Amino acid sequence: AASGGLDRGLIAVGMGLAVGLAALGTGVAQARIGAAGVGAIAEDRSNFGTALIFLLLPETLVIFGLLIAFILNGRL
Amino acid sequence: AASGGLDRGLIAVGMGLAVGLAALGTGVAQARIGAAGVGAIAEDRSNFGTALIFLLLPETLVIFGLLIAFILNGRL
Amino acid sequence: AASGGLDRGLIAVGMGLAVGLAALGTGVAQARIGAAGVGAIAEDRSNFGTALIFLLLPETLVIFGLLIAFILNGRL
Amino acid sequence: MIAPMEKLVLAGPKGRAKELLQSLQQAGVVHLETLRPEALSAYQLSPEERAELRRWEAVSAGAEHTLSLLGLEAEPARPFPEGLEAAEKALSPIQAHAEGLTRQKQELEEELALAQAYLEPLERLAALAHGLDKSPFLRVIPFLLTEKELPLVEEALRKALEDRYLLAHEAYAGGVAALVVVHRKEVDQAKAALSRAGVAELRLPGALGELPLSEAARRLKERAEAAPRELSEVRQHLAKLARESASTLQSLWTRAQDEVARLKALEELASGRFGFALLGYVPVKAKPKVEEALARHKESVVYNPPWAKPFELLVSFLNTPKYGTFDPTPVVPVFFPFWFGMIVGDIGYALLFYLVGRWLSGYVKRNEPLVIDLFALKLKPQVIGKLVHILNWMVFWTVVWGVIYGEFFGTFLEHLGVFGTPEHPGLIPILIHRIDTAKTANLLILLSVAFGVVLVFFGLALRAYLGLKHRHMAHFWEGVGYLGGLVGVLALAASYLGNLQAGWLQGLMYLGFGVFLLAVLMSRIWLMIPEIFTQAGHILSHIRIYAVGAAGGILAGLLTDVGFALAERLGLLGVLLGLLVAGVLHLLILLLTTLGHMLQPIRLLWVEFFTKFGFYEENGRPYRPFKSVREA
Amino acid sequence: DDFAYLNARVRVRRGTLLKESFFQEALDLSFADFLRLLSETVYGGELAGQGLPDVDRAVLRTQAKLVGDLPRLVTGEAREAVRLLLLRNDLHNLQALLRAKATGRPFEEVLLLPGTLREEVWRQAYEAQDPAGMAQVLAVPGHPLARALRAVLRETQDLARVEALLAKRFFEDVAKAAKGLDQPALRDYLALEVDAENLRTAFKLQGSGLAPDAFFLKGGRFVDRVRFARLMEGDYAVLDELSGTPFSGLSGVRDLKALERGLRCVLLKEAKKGVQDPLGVGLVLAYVKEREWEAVRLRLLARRAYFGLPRAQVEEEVVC
Repeated sequence: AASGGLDRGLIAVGMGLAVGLAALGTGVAQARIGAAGVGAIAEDRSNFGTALIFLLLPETLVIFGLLIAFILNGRL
Repeated sequence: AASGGLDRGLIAVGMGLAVGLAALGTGVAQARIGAAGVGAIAEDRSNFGTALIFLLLPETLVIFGLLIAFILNGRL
Repeated sequence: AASGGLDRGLIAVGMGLAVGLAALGTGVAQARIGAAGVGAIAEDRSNFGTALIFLLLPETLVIFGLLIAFILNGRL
Repeated sequence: MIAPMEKLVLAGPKGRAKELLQSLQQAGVVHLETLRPEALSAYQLSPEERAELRRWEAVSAGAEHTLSLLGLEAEPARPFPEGLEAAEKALSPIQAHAEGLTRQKQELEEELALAQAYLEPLERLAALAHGLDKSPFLRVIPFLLTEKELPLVEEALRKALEDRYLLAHEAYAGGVAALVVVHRKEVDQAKAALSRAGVAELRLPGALGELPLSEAARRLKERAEAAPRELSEVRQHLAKLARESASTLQSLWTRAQDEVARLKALEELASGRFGFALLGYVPVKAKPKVEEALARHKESVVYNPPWAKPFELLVSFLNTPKYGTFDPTPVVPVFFPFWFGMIVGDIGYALLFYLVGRWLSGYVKRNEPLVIDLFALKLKPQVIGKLVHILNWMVFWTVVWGVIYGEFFGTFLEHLGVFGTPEHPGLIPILIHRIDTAKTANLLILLSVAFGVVLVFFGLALRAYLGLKHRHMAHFWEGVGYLGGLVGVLALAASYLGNLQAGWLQGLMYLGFGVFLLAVLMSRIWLMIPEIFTQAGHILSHIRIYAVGAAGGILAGLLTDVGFALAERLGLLGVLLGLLVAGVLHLLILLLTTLGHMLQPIRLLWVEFFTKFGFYEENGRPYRPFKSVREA
Repeated sequence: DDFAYLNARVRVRRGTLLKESFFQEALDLSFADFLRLLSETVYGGELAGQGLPDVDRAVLRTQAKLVGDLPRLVTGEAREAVRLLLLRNDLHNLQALLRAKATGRPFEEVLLLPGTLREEVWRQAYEAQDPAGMAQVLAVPGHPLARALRAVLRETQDLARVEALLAKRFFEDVAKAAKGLDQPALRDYLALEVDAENLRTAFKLQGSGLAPDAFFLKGGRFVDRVRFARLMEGDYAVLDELSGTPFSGLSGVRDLKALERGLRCVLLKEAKKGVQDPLGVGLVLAYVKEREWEAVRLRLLARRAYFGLPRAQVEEEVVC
């Protein structure tokens, strides 16, 4: 809380930058694939487990943000 | 927590940035992915429980914002 | 923590650009190539490797960021 | 059925054509080629022979097909004889049983399905109807409508009929089974009125429906009831047939099959002698002697471990000749150190990879589809699973070796071997990393960097042997000449490579070294010399792949460190169990991703493989891709 | 742009159907009744009075006004793609002009389907005497078929062979051309057509079994020169080996008529995939196909009705 020196001041920002930025990347990645994905479900409920698994890898960005937001606070 | 020192102004700005940036990304994500789906739905009524689950994924980004903002302010 | 060294700050800024840019780039790269694929998954569980194989090459970028960050560490 | 002998089929490369040819010919084996252009034009099989083959196909197929409907199988083995007649005869009774029962079972299911479904509407209509399709004086039109329909159907009916009809309904659920009753003569208008509304006279389609609503209703109780029981029998017989006869089905099947291929083999050689492979018909007397040896190049149908197992498979690709330089075979021992060494982890990385290895080499039934791992049971391709049982052991050894690369790596953290840092700590060994900090870190940076360079050197040595010994002069000229540049490269490099340790054991050495480079590129002329630029690009890539294989590697160990050890705040103690909230979680995620790292060894390798450093592929080019070669 | 508009224009356009039940009635409709049924439907808007030539003519115009309008719009990527479809049938028409031109048969009796090039191009081409000149005319506005015709014409000036070698060569041009988009669905359907054309051609030519490739049009994706060849050798077992391939209703079929039916169903199933395909060409494509499929049944059933011909006579062929 309160005043902070230059490290704390720099990190305080970046806790926010981190949370906003990851979300943005995740969304864009999701938009192209997500648009593509749906017809297959209609056809195949059977493959749906495969589909459920299919979307996942870019989404990783958000989780990194919570650990780092946690880490920053305390050098803050 | 209200007015204070050098650290706080920096978290207050970036607290907002966290929310704004994620919101844009989620919206963009919904627009492409969302657009393909309705015809599929038109055919597959069948999918409807699935439909509640399918749309759901970009939207996590928003939730991520409320914890970081709350904990930041509305908790400091 | 606290008031960061004048030096620490110069490198600390640039530390972010590497992680954010590469991470974003990988997700998007994976997304377009990812988008093309889906009929094949359905068709051939065995052939699945090709779309998948596609994704691996972009994967190098983020890792590059970690290497430059590594040399800096203990100065940051 | 040909003249006596068992037909033998081989195909292979040009070298094996010869070795093979000699091996069949001397004993008293017959109708051998390539040994003349087509004296098998004077071994053209008869139409009769083609016919026998044809029969064998009916039988062969019949067994497969019948096995399918029956719901069991058989799989291809090594050929054997029975006589065609015996097999056909064998195939026939069973095919007839299984087939009849399979249909019956299907029918039974349908009987049950429809009858139960229909049971309720026919009953509702019947209860209302008190018999009226019995009568001709009154005619009744049953129809089902939902109550969505009811005011509209009623208006259409009303409009045609007035009050000269009875509209009654008793519900079926979500609608009402309805009757429009009309007098004789009113029938035509009555059907049309429902049709306009969009409803229509409803009963079951076909013969059953015509029966009184009451009668149909009775039948529905009976069919629904009867059918599962009856189904049990038909299914039982079928199951029973599959169970008993499966071996048999297979034996006929195998027998037949061996003929179908065998006969075909004869026909083609008959016809037009093929080429680099080798045919023949080999007697009963001749037959083993030729087969035992094989020299490792062909494909037939008759009638410590860490170093050897995948390495054994590269031996087969050594033996083929079709060009003038050494065959592509080095890859498996190039792979191995790094394969083991990718895992160079710490507490949660390398040292936890074990759990998996004993599961896979062993059998794990823990899994929803994996049971005994020897049996390849999977929601993904089963077939694919069986072959790499061999691999489960070699992977288990990899898992064991990666664990070892945890303590040598861990030298430059803790342990003893080149450093002195505590042989073992007390709390969490690898609390944080020596390597995260720069000096230790730096040594690792420089460490990958060299390794990409090393794979390049091996390639250009091979390149010069290739163009030399294949007499691809353009390529020869290229492999030696390109090496001319290098001394100058080392010159420039040194002032940054040790920074202070070097830079001045060489200098403007480049100016004469660059000339040495280009001399013979220019001797061939080569109207496309600039193109050497791309040969230089690979070097940077080789480096990058190793670097990443390392860095992503290092990252893996460090997630156990921010996942179990130290991170949060400036780095504190209780983070150990604050992180344990996370701690169980990081482990599995980590596992998934490191699999991504090992495709990088191969990515590196792929750089080398199609870069004409002792290779036949060059974006195709007669020979099977390398893709297929290395996998087990 | 403009497939915002196109799919949407199509979305409205898809409504003027003459339902499956139309055709079911028609089995049981006399010609007069068939005609009456038609006059009340969109084909009825091009039907004046009663009579088969009028039904058929009504069909041309009905397809024309809802689809034939479209080739003048050529501007979107998609429009060009659509242009390719139309060009192929038209390619037939062009052949009809070429052949007409050769036998002293006049220009005047060759109806063309809605053309990318106008009446006058055709007229000029006809009027442009040398086979080079006719071909040169078609090229004046631009026509990949013009150039192809020329490409074939460069070696000789033998009309029938030019047409034959051209058809293969053109479908070969098409293979690249369809690849030159992307908007897969047309491409996919077309790919199935390659396979289908190979099957029928091999069929037409079966028992000939010569040098198969002169008749094997390339672009087989489940079919190959040898399978084609085998069928052309008379080996029907090819269709039994072309099972589990995308073309399952052909299995065990031994007549071209039923063959064409199965193929139509397979391809139709592919055409049917488009119903809300965006820039993806499916929604317009499927729509064209609907109009087509409708037309097929109408004309068939019109005759059936006309001559009072059996329900069973049309029964295989007015369903897929």
